[PDB]
Amino acid sequence: KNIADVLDATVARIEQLFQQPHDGVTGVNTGYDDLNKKTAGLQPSDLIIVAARPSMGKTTFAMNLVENAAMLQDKPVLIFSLEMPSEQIMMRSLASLSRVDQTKIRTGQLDDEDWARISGTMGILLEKRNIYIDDSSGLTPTEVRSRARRIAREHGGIGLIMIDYLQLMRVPALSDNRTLEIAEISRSLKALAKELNVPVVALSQLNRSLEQRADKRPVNSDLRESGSIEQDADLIMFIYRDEVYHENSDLKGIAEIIIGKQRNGPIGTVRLTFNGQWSRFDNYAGPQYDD
Amino acid sequence: VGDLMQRLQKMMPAHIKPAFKTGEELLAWQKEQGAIRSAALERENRA
Repeated sequence: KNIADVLDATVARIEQLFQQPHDGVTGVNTGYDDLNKKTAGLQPSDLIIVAARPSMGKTTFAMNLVENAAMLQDKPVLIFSLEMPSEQIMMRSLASLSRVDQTKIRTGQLDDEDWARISGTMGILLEKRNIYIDDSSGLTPTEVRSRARRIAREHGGIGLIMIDYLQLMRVPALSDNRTLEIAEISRSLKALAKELNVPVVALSQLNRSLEQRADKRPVNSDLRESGSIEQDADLIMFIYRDEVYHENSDLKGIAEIIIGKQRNGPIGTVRLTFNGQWSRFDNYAGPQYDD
Repeated sequence: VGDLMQRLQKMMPAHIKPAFKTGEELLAWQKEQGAIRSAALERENRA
């Protein structure tokens, strides 16, 4: 068996798992091409776990997905903000969508150019009426569920569910045992995804332990210490920014979404551009440099 | 919807008008602005 025959076999095994199995987005449009190719949209009845260390932008990424879902789809998206107040989040989304520096909204002067963009943004959000935010803190799975059901009955189903980190949720009955508590939360969110037949994006923190490693890119194994989240999850995405860990790097303004697990299809990394100023992610323009 | 849109523009000067009338136009601009800036950033740090 010569080199040609054996190399034929090797490229085949790569060729098989490289290509995506879906033609077009079956799930909800993420608003990011490389991610749409890898996931085929966020699938109904899939528990999706967006997990990262602090300062990676896990919350803003998840919020970008909901912002994109609101524009590219008419049915309602539901956001449970356990961390921040409703209005504190929405001001951030205005900056994100309108691409205006967030500091300028808070303190500095807002340009006539800047004012115009947020006016347009707000008009469109008022037109659609897809975004429903719940700032109630320390919610139980039953509360989260019944509230999601209420929105599903009173309007045209549900498009997307968003949980500002999962660890803020709680179950009184199991509150004494933290591992059991998280196990029930993750299970209930999966059950909820099925009933309403909707993707639920549930954020999660990661403990410091991983930062003792040399390669500090999160691995799936870092969720068993949190609890039974990895088992229940159908799609797991980690956010990593080399810039925060290393003073100077080949890539500086670049972030990367690492798919740790996907039932639907392939595992892999997707590189995105990140903006700290207006808190939004963008597609990477690697394909065409052209000098 | 009516009275809330009134107060929206009382904050701004009188001469401003909305840059986008639909969400599709916003995302067209979002990709445009993102594409060019991502290329610009990539160009700068490589250089």
